[PDB]
Formats: sequence, structure tokens, C-alpha cells
Amino acid sequence: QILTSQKRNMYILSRCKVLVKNGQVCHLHEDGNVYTVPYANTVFIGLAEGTSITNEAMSMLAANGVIVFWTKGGGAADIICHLPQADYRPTKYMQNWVRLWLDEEKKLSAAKEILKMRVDSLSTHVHDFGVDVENKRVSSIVNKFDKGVTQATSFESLLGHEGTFVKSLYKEYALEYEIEFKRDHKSADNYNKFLTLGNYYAYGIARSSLWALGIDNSFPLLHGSTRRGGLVFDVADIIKTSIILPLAFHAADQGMSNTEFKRSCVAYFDKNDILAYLINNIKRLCMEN
Amino acid sequence: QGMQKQILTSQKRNMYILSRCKVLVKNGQVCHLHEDGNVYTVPYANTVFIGLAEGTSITNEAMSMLAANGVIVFWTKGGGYDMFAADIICHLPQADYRPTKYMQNWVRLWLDEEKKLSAAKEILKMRVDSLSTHVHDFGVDVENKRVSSIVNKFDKGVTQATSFESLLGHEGTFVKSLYKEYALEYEIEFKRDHKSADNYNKFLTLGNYYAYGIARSSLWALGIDNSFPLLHGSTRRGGLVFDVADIIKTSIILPLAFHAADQGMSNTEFKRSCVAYFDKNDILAYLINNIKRLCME
Ligand SMILES: [K+]
Repeated sequence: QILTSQKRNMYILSRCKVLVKNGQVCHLHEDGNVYTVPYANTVFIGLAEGTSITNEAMSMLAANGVIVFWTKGGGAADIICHLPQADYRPTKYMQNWVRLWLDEEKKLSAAKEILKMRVDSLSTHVHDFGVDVENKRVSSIVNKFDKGVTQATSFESLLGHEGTFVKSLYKEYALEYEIEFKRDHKSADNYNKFLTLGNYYAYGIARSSLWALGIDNSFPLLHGSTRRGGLVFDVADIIKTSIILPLAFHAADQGMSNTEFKRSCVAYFDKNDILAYLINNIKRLCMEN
Repeated sequence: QGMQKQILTSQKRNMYILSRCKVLVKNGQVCHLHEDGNVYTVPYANTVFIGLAEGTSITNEAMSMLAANGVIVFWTKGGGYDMFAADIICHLPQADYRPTKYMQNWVRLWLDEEKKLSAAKEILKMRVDSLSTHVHDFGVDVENKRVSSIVNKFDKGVTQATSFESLLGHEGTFVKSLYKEYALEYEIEFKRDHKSADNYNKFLTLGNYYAYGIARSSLWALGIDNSFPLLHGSTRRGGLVFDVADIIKTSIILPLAFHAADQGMSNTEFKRSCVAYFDKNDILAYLINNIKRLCME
């Protein structure tokens, strides 16, 4: 009875057992401590190292539209993610997505639109610290990206401008914090670490938006190599450069803890209604044809 | 000392249902530790689907190692035919995200109204094939004259039909005529009705849900989205599940429900009889193979 986009909680759990105690979904730790999860008010649960989960907890989570995924996939994009399967989704959106996807020109047009959404999010979702997104250098980065997107004749061309856009923004944030930044997942520095961690939050909220509309992850708009993971990453990338990147670099520069950083992500998603934002934008991609 | 239940999916019995155990990594291998103390290894080469049923759990290490060996995990209620959580099944399990060839072909079929109608006629005829294949040692003899007249009437209507509307007409007549025959066989007055408290209607309602369950798994295993029905309305959530389940609702659910109601079974016993029939006669594989026939042609 709570709207999907109105759910405000989400979690990345480590070194604990997720189970049902006293009719509550909760996680139990080695010290005996039990912490509960508001199952009717939770967007997703991510499961990291040293975790386990029972079918009983899965049943309650799935019955309340909570998505569950594992941060280790066995291989970044190999994320194992379990969706609710018994509560049937709306049909209208996926039916329109299919017609959109099969039409190679409508698909290219949709791809350009979901790319430009990154620009819209960048100017809408701002922060009172770090990089001023309205300065001349970011304005130039945005313009070069927008014109390149407006003019491409192939998906492979779109990936070129997409790569340049993201990489240039990385360099601008690196300059702001006087660090030499190089994107690497294995890297132990807090900048890459908080980026990786924050991207799980972008993933989780993006899968949720897609599940809410019943649109399959197997129909991505941006394809080609390398561009693997499914539609969820096209959606998550909308807020990757606008929300996750500045939040991560801010946290890393202050020596913020993981707990505090994760809280800043959740707080920002709630304050700016990001889940509702993603859902509405995907739905408009889906219908206005 | 139960180890696993194997279910035939298509050509191989590569779906394992596990119950009352912890799935974990031991000695660099995925295993499941049971309450009795027994630990069993998971055969990667022979396993494609693992269903986690009642009293199960899994660690992040096991989940990770299973995925590395191309093993898909789903969560289900007891029996293994009531899945409530799983990922979507794509073309191949890791290196690419594209819909399965079955989903791709189903989509093409669904967008073409002339092919959609042809598919709708064939799934109705599958209902007839199930009626003669899946028989029972009790109740209605489906090979008597009265039932034969119902089938011939239904088959003639489906053949001559030129619209989905006409198909739905013959479909209704076929089902309620079977209701009448089973009511006549068990010598009872029966009007189909969800709001009734009698065991016959309750077992039909409950049994139909079991049929939706196994139909849901059949579509899922092929990576086919259930938002693309052939006969049920396009606005009907999970409409395709109901279309597939209708194949066995009159051949399996209907006689089992009337038999359970006649012998005064409990809800527990009734479900077990449905699940047992599903397992014994490989009903999941039956549905999967039929769905493949529809879109592969
Ligand atoms: K395998």
C-alpha cells in the first residue's frame, strides 16, 4: 500500500545473516545484535561478503516488491539480481518497449534521449559543494556531448561521445579536489571505492524503476562492445555523473566512513525523489510514440 | 534422507529443487548441508536451474560460485512449482544481455495479428491433446461418447473461427460442458463459482493457482515475458501465464479437484496430489515443449 517510488530505505549488507525473526525481516550479526529492515518501505537489499539469506526472508521481501542482488557476481556488470516473480507487472509499458526496441531507428532515437537525460539530471540534481556544474568548462563538456549525441548515425558513435562525456567529468572533479584520478575497481583509494559502492545504489534504484514498469533488463538501448549489463545501466548512468560522482568525491575527500557515505546517497535519493524521477523518465521514453 | 528433486525442463532434467538445507561453499565447491548432517556436492555440468524451496538459505560465496558455473538460482514455495523470486533468463548466462531466441520469436509472433491468431488456435488444440494424454484412474472417462462430442464441437469451432472473439466463445462452451460432465459423473449439482464454500469450487480455485504456478515456471525457463498473452486481454497482468495454464486446467486440475473433494482431502493432501502428478508426468517439460512449438516453428 506504499507506492514503489515512495519507499525510502535501501541497504548494502555485509558479514551477517538475513532472516525472519518475530515476523520481521532482519539481519543478525556475530555479536548477537539483530537489526530490522522495514520490508514495506525498502527499495532494495544488496548482499556483500559474508552474507546469507533464507527463503523465508526472500519470500517476504519479494511479496513487498523489494529487489535483492549480490555485489559479487562470480566474474561490475555480472551482478546477480533476484526480482519478484509472483506479483505480475503492468503490461502496457513492456509492450511499447518491444515495439520501440525492434525498430532500429526508434531505438536509436530512444538511445539519444536516454543519453540526454544525463544532461538534464546534471543540471537538476545539484550539490552545495565541489564542482560548479554551471561553470564554463562543464558547460563546454556538456555542449560537446549534446551535439555529438544529436548527430550520431550509429550506436557505436553514441558510445564514443558517452565515453568522452564521463571521462571528462572525472577529470574535472579530479581537478577540483587536487587529485590525479584514474578509474579502477581494484584500486583501494576511497575515490574509486566510494564510486563503486555508490554505483550499487544507482544500480539498485534503476532495477527497481524498471521492475515497477515491468520492463525487462534484456532490452538495453545502448549496446555494443563494451557496453554489457542490460538496460539497467542505461538508466543508472543518468544519475551516475550527477549524483554518485559528486557524492563519492566529496565523501572520499573528507575521509568519510562507508556508513556515512551510504547514508548520504539514501538521503539524497529521498530528498530529490530520484526513484520517481527515473520511473517518470523511462515511462515517457516508452509512451510518446 | 532427501537429497534433491529433479525436474525435466526440455531435453535434460537440469532443474534441481533443494529443501531444508544451507547452500554454501565447502572445499572450494558448492554444497548443500542438510538438517540431518548430510552434505551433498552440486554437479555443475548437470545443473542449469537450482530451485531453493522451504527451509533453505544460501551464502554470497555459493551464489557467486554457482553463477561462475552457469547455474541459475530461483526461490520457490514447497513442491518447486511456485517461484516468487528470480532473475530474468537471457540468451547466454553472462557475456551478453539480449532476450532469449524464444522471447524474440514470441515477440514477432505477438506483433503479427495473423500469426497471433494462428498461435491462439494451436494453444487451444493443445488443451485437447492434454485431455487425451493426461488421463486418470478415476472419475470421467474422457473417451466416452459425451466427452467426444464436446471435443469435436470445440475442435470444429476453433478451426472455423476467424477472430479471437469467436475463439473465446468456443473456449467457454468447452470448459463449462466439462464442468457439467464431471458434475454428472460425481452425481452432484455444480455451478462454477469462486464465492462458493463447497470443496469442489475451492479445490478448483486452489488447483488453478497451482496450474498458474507451473505455467509461470515454464515461461520463465524460456525467458519469455508473461505480458504477451494470446487469448487473455492484453491489459491482463501475467496474461500469458493464464493462457499456458489453460492447457492443463481441464485435463489435470479439474479431475484432481473433483477427486480430492469427493474423498474429502485436506488442502495439504490436495496440493501434494497436484505436485505428484506434475512430477510423475513431467508436466513442466510438457508445457515448455508446447510453448517452444508455438514460437519456434
Ligand atoms: K551448468
